[PDB]
Amino acid sequence: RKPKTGILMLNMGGPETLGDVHDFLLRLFLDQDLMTLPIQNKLAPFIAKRLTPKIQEQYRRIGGGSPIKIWTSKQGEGMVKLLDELSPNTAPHKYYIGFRYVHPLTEEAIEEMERDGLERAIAFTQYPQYSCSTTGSSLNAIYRYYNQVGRKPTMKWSTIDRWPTHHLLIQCFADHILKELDHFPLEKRSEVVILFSAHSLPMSVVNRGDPYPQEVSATVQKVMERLEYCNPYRLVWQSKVGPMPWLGPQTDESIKGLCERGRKNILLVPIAFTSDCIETLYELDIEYSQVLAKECGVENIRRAESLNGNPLFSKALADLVHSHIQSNELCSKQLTLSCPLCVNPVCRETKSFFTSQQL
Amino acid sequence: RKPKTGILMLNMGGPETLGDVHDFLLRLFLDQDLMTLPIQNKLAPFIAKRLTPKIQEQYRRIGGGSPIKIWTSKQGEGMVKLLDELSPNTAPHKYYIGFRYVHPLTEEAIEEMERDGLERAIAFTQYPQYSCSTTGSSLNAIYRYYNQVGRKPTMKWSTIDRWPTHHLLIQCFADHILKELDHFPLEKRSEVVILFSAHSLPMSVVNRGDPYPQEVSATVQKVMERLEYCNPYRLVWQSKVGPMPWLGPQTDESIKGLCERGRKNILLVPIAFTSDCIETLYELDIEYSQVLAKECGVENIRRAESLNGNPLFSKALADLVHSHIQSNELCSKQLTLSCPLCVNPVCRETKSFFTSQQL
Ligand SMILES: C[C@H](CCC(=O)O)[C@H]1CC[C@H]2[C@@H]3[C@H](O)C[C@@H]4C[C@H](O)CC[C@]4(C)[C@H]3C[C@H](O)[C@]12C
Ligand SMILES: C[C@H](CCC(=O)O)[C@H]1CC[C@H]2[C@@H]3[C@H](O)C[C@@H]4C[C@H](O)CC[C@]4(C)[C@H]3C[C@H](O)[C@]12C
Ligand SMILES: C[C@H](CCC(=O)O)[C@H]1CC[C@H]2[C@@H]3[C@H](O)C[C@@H]4C[C@H](O)CC[C@]4(C)[C@H]3C[C@H](O)[C@]12C
Ligand SMILES: C[C@H](CCC(=O)O)[C@H]1CC[C@H]2[C@@H]3[C@H](O)C[C@@H]4C[C@H](O)CC[C@]4(C)[C@H]3C[C@H](O)[C@]12C
Ligand SMILES: C[C@H](CCC(=O)O)[C@H]1CC[C@H]2[C@@H]3[C@H](O)C[C@@H]4C[C@H](O)CC[C@]4(C)[C@H]3C[C@H](O)[C@]12C
Ligand SMILES: C[C@H](CCC(=O)O)[C@H]1CC[C@H]2[C@@H]3[C@H](O)C[C@@H]4C[C@H](O)CC[C@]4(C)[C@H]3C[C@H](O)[C@]12C
Ligand code: FES
Ligand code: FES
Repeated sequence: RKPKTGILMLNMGGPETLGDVHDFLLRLFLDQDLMTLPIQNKLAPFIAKRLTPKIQEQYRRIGGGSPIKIWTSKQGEGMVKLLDELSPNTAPHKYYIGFRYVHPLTEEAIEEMERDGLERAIAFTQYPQYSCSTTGSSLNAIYRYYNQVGRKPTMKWSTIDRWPTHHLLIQCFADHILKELDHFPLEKRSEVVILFSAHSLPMSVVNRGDPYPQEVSATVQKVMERLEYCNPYRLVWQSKVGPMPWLGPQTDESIKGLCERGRKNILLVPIAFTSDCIETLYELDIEYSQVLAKECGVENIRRAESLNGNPLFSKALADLVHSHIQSNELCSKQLTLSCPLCVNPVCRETKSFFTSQQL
Repeated sequence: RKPKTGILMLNMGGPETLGDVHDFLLRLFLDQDLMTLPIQNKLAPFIAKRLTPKIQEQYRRIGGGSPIKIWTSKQGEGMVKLLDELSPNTAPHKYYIGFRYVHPLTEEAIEEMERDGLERAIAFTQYPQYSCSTTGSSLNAIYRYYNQVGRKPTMKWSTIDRWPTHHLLIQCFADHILKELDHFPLEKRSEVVILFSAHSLPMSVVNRGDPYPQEVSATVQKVMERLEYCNPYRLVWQSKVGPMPWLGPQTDESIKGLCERGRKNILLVPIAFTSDCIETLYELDIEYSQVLAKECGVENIRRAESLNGNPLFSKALADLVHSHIQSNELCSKQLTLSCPLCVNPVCRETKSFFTSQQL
């Protein structure tokens, strides 16, 4: 009955209520792995306070908070139930949520796992495609926790640091895309253009060698092959903020561009998220699909449902862990190679932390 | 006996001798599809002249000329030999080379195809990954040829505008990668880091929605899957020129970056080319693998052999054409969707030229 194998589900997380917004932003602006700011300890809390109002408003517009925890929990539960049957030898299994900027924090999760006296610990990022700013930071967090708690782990660690083309993940996306195409007016099904939308990155991060763009592109190709290229598409990027150069084309500008050129039936696909979040419920659904779409005279714009509670996604999670345990993988081969132009000394240390694990 | 089906092999081409360098550049700077310059008719010849000496020197350093035509010819021959046996209904088959900036020019080829009284004409781009500046411009040249010659085609046209993941193309790359790995000292085989190198694009082109990046990424993923992720990798871009922002990371900077970070065994892979060219024999082999490599302290840097005369590549070409004929494809579904921010009015017209083709 005592938990044996723990599955740490890593994700950035999102504020559950409006009151959680400020601290969310604060923890984020204090993360060196994500950004280096002048007098950061002073500006971090300041920027957080000045952005809180506007960000609280965005969450109010979607109902008052982020559903990430809810969806993550349901996905974890399904995953566990399947693992206890798939791998009796490693059962019982228990999932732990390790959010990067909100409770339960990555550090609180690890602390709970250590107290539960697990034998095996698996860092399972929830970002199918790897980015040093997301999965990397989350993995860095695990290494720093021990390096700071002044004591070696009491569990055997390993990590599933990426999984951009897992067949069940691809199937989930393909299934959701198809059912959504069925929602368009019959007369426009074939005319529908698919815009796969992933989170954009500043060009400064892309240019240092971030793995993200290339992996996201792989997921896209995999999904389209499964769809037998029934509709034309383009991979675009959303969430750019600030005046600096980011990887484009931008999702909003692409939507507007398509309309001005006669392609008024668009299908958006949140290809790099596993559940609804502010990026889908507000940015894509309200900001672009309601406001922008109107001004551009779109005829039909829809978004494929987020993976959320699809039972197939949980199976995907279970299959990944199961196959990870069976192969004795400590981490992907990809993690053993840091960005050619990486300037963060912790990246190499985090890699070694995992590649060096006993077992 | 007389040719029935003609396969137009499209490629930019390269100057065969140092003397061909000037006109090569001249034709290129005069292509509106590739770039728009102020007083272009006056500047094109001027720029061509000022770059000629440096570019001629580059070709001198690799032996005095570009091997693109020789390799294209051999590949076309193998393709035809196979098609005459694979698709008897469409035989005899004949291949025609349509270089965009050197003889035989795309226009000269079409002219010859007409004169041969072919029944079927297939525009077969030799760029597996689609870019509006390469395949797009080449397809644009075909539409413009008829629109300016004031006459409708006398052959039924169609196009294989892309093939980033054809399984035989993938095996060819995977095969050349493996045998190149066998050339590294055994002790360092597993330490080898793979740098897939593709031609970079200016961000202005990337941001308007160019299909290139995403498709190149697909080829990389497929190849790595076939290699079962034996070595870690990163997709980088070469050939940036000028001071404007281009899509990185840059191949030269990545090589240098890897070295100063302790990864001194590098394998370069020209993932977006089908034969050797100045980009491989000079840029990668001399500029990077000899000069840059020396100054950086590399232990071992090699480059997977270009597809060139590999019989499997010819097979790939033949099967692509075969399947294309069997399915009645006029063009890919992707060609029916122009870039969201396309500003070239001819792109839409070229697309219609193919989608509206009789039969
Ligand atoms: C200089 C630094 C960016 C450094 C870099 O990576 O080049 C930027 C990032 C966020 C900026 C701050 C945020 O925009 C918040 C404030 C905005 C005000 O207009 C100036 C002060 C202000 C406090 C800015 C100071 C400075 O320009 C910051 C700190
Ligand atoms: C740009 C960066 C990712 C960089 C990278 O991948 O290298 C992402 C990670 C988390 C993001 C931030 C978080 O989502 C929190 C804020 C969300 C707001 O909608 C925009 C500002 C906001 C402050 C975001 C700015 C930017 O998009 C961040 C900082
Ligand atoms: C827009 C916001 C400041 C808002 C404000 O002044 O109220 C600032 C604060 C910190 C900034 C980020 C950090 O400077 C880190 C990154 C710096 C890059 O040059 C752009 C992306 C980058 C991710 C920035 C995006 C954006 O401009 C941020 C998120
Ligand atoms: C202005 C234009 C780029 C416009 C654009 O992309 O927005 C650039 C493209 C190529 C440039 C030219 C080429 O670099 C060749 C010449 C270089 C000299 O240093 C200036 C004149 C010169 C003749 C340049 C004039 C101008 O800056 C040009 C014509
Ligand atoms: C940048 C452009 C592709 C743009 C795009 O994909 O949109 C490519 C296509 C052909 C290229 C040019 C041709 O290769 C001819 C020249 C080759 C030299 O090594 C650099 C200058 C040179 C003049 C190249 C400049 C640039 O890289 C070009 C113009
Ligand atoms: C470098 C070369 C001029 C060389 C010279 O004057 O000696 C110039 C001439 C035309 C330029 C190109 C054209 O301006 C078209 C493109 C403009 C984009 O802003 C950069 C890429 C882009 C493809 C340019 C690359 C490069 O700067 C070129 C090729
Ligand atoms: S920034 Fe990518 S490994 Fe360090
Ligand atoms: S520039 Fe891409 S279709 Fe016109």
